[PDB]
Amino acid sequence: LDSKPASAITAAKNAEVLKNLPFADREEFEAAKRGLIAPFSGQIKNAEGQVVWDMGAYQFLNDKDAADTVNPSLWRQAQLNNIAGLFEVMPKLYQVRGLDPANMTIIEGDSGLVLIDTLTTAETARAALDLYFQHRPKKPIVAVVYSHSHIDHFGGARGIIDEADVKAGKVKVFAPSGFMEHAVSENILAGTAMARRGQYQSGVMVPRGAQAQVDSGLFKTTATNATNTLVAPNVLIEKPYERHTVDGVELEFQLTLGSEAPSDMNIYLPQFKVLNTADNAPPAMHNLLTPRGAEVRDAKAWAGYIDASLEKYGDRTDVLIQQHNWPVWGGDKVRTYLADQRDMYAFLNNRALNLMNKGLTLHEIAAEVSKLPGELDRKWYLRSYYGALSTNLRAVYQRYLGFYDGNPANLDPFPPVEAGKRYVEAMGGADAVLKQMRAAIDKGDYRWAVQLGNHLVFADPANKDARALQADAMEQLGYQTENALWRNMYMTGAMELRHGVPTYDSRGKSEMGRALTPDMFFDLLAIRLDTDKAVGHDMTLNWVFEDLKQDIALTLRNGVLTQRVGSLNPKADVTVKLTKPTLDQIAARKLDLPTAIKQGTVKLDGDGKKLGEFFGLLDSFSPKFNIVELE
Amino acid sequence: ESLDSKPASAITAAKNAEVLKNLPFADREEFEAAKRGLIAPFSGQIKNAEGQVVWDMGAYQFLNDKDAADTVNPSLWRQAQLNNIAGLFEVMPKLYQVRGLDPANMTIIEGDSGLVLIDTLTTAETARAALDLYFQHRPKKPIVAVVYSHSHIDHFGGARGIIDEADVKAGKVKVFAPSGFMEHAVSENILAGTAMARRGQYQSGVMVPRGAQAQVDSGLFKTTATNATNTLVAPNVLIEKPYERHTVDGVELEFQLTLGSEAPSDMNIYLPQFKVLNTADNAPPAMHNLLTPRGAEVRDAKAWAGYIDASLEKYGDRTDVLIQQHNWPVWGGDKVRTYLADQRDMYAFLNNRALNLMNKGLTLHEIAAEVSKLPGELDRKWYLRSYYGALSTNLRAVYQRYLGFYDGNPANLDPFPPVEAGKRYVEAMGGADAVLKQMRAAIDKGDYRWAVQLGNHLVFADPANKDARALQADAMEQLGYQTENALWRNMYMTGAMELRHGVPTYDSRGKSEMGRALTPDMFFDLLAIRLDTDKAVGHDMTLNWVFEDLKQDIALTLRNGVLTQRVGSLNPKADVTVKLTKPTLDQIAARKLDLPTAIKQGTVKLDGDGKKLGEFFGLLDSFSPKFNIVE
Ligand SMILES: [Zn+2]
Ligand SMILES: [Zn+2]
Ligand SMILES: [Zn+2]
Ligand SMILES: [Zn+2]
Repeated sequence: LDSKPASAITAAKNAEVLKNLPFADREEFEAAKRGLIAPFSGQIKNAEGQVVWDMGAYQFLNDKDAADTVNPSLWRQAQLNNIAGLFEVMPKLYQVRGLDPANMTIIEGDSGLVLIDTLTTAETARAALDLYFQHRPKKPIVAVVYSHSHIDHFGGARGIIDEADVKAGKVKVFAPSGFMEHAVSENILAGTAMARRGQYQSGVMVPRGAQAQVDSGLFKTTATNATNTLVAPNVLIEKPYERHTVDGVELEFQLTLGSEAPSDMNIYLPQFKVLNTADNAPPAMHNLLTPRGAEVRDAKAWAGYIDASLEKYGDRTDVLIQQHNWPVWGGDKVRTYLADQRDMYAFLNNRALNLMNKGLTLHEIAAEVSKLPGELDRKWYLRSYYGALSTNLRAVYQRYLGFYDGNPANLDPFPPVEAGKRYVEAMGGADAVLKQMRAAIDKGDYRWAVQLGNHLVFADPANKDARALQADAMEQLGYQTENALWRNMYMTGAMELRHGVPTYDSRGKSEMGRALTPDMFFDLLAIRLDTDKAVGHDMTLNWVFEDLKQDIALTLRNGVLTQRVGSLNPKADVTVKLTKPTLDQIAARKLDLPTAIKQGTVKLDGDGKKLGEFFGLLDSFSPKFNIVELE
Repeated sequence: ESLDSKPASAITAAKNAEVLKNLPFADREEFEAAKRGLIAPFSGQIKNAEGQVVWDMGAYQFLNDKDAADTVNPSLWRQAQLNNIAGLFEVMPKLYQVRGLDPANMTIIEGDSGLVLIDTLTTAETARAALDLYFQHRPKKPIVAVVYSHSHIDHFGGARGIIDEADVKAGKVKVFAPSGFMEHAVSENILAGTAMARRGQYQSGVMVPRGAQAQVDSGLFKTTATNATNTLVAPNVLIEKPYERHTVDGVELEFQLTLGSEAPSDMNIYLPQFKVLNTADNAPPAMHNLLTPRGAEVRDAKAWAGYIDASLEKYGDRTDVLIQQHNWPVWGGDKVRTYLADQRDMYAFLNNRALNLMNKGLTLHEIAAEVSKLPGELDRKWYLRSYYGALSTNLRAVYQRYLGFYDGNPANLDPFPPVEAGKRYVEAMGGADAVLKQMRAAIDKGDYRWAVQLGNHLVFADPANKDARALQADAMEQLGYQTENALWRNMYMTGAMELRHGVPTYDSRGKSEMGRALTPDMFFDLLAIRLDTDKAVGHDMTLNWVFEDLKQDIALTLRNGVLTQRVGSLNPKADVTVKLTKPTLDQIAARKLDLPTAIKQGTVKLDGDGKKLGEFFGLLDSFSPKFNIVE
């Protein structure tokens, strides 16, 4: 069950990467170290004193070369991602990088500060701003820009600003069209599955070191034991291009909806001749299908938004900045970078669509492609460190055709545990599959080894020999892969196969749900509702929010909850009069239902018994289910 | 080893007879609702200009006033029988419907002077035949207005067979359509086309004969129209508001936009004068697809349920008979209200139950195995059965839509392609003969599902094994005899045929002039897909295109074997400039007119390096929609 070292094959495969890849090009090291005002190599702690962010854990990477247990290209990116701290881009324009998965852009301006993004957590947002104030003059925050609907960009808002100031208009908070709908839907409805699957993407439960967690492509790792916030925006960007001025700072926003995020945009600074591309063009291939789980992205639209940014800003930009990683300097280097980025995404879309039309299936296309075309294979900033070329090609297939390959044999597949049992039987039995698994590792075919091991582990997760072997093979795949996310996944996989899921959650301190409208909260309840127990409990529940002047009519039929915003059922079984702050207290589980009834904060008309009944049919989700085993 | 269509096995016949009990059959409400209003039946053929059969109802005679064969699921046979009720039908005086003369229905509203039509069927020949049958029983009048319910070919396809675009452009004929119709009618139906068209052959069962041992029904219709012409006549008046009231020829029409549900450009049509509601394809008497088997982008079940519910609230109390553009009407306010609420609940369940199980850690296939039935009273409704859409497929689809093809388990991070996996598995299972003995055991046992999984591995490892092919075809055929789903029956059957024989020679979209309506940008996106990256590498160039008749300039760029474009732009340093018109571009696209022939003619004038155009066109691949699916 111990962490096995590099096999003969693995070590040879990694040494091969040393040649046939740049390494002699240090342009990225130059671009990352440039502008460094104050480094960061320490820890960021929570209120309870627990570690949130630790850079000191990645010391093994500093000014050294790759171990046999880590792909050299991954090591290169790992080393770059270690360049943390406060950085000047231009006078009045700074950036805090490496104090969180994302970056915070700090624009000076007339009276206060204009911020682009608020990091992932309140503790990191606060620490980034603390490091900035230690070297720059202390001023308030007049404006905030949410580049897009991702938690690493809005998550730390409440740690540095107040909702009260936003609602009053004292602080101007900009966001692209459809932000609220997306910030809450992609991150909470599908939330608990996303948050647990995201643990494989992060490698958070995996220790740091050359035999374990080393990097996450666009950052080191995810923030631990911290608080995630959601402060509703003030001003929404609805036009394809919108110019705005705040505190003597000119901002041109370019809507990039549906590319890296559903609600997304770029921010050009005409006064500074700098372009900020959010996460639309980072120095690694991005995902078209994120491993934590999400809606597929449109590579065609992504390439078109990069190109539209090249045409509109390319001739007007001296330095390109991002919300992940280092800036690219000089108009010519920015123009090459943009065109390469554009080309990479159009290739993913166009080549896949080409091969689909030739009759190739998702996996067939992943095997056929293997490399980016022409000069795209020699660029460090186009490598498969975050997104994967195989995954992305499969994703374009999913997006245009779907999971189903067209072959009727794959029309109704068997679930993991069921397929695993019949395959193990077909393969000769548990011992036979184990001998075959051992042969595959000896050969160095760890890819085939993991396919056998998955069938056995699901057929019987008790087979401790099958588990240890599949973990050993996965570990070797982790030692081999250039992809940081693939490394974090295989590693999280190998650990849990050997041991299991412990006792932890970072989204536990996260009060994301407080920002939610009744309709958003009821959509959560329609998802939380347990169809099996809810069957035969049909009812209608009117809800009236006096503070909101909003009426909502719920209906529970056939164990399915549906709602009508702005309506009231005339023959409703129960009527629930309350306020949003009281609903929030019951949602946060601070205030109890009968406690609220007695208090007077929840007044009921009709069959009052039906509310408690309804709440008794609501499941609770734990984000610690089995992934490599059997829930 | 035999290649003939095997009859029902002992197990299959027993499994089908079991469906007789545990499913209604004693409820004939649908037979009453289909036979009601029958003015004139239709049981004959509709022919093309060349005299070839387009639509044949006489082929489904084996279904009429008889009970199910052992070789067809009794529920599927029930729907098959209903879909045989073809002809002209009165709904109310001045309100008729032509059903069964095409995959879709045509609603004929009388009115003051002429006729107001809702939809124009799939083909010009069917549109003409429907209108012919109507005029044989009703007074001969012009067509004053046409309504396109949504952007699907079975709804606009036959417009040019009964109306003239000259009359539309003049405003003599009012043609209504929901917001974004043109963009969608042309984009979703002409893009990733060749893969879609070939995969659609499995969905259709067009190459499969008719009969109790082969093709019987297509859920929402009998089959697709053959050897016919598909048309596109641009709409006059666009519905842009969520609800729009319009009056034409003394006919009141209230339109409700249902954008993004069953179709991207979609709507319902209420008839305030008649107290009738027309739901297009938004709520048919079968489960619809969230992911169509021919391949497409996933649909939003949440939005779909919301539009059904909005139609229930707005029209439910004002509607006596609900009509549709596929299948029979539902009569009586109470039966319509129950139908709508069941439909709404079915879609919300798909979305909500899947999201529930995803958050509990269940994977796409695990959720398909756990669900099995719709909740409460939804399992006892004939109109909610899996005849078109499938409950398993749709649950898997909701997983794909919110999370994607990848289950989170790293063992499935990089799966082996079909032929590669098949070889390794067959080897692991003992070899070709061993897998064949195991396959034979699975059929004898009646586990045809497991049999097809083994057979797929063998057929892909060696498609020469004629015994493996015949066996997998035999097991698929039994799955087809067993399935309630009409599309699954068409697929397994197409599968069994090609495994035994192979792919023939045919095309119905050959008489269809749909691709003529393509804008230059749409045509260039096709070229970016047709471009062969491998040969195009090292042929970097820029090509300006100018369309005098369109007053539109488009700037192409070929870099690293990737083609990108900018609509409304012109590259100042372009290698070549191509001045032409859309009708001339169309001629070169249709391959009727040649490139140097056009240059000499004067129809294509060139500036700069004229050599680069011919060079560019030489790098373009050609796709054939007759690739192997099961091989
Ligand atoms: Zn992002
Ligand atoms: Zn980010
Ligand atoms: Zn349709
Ligand atoms: Zn239709």
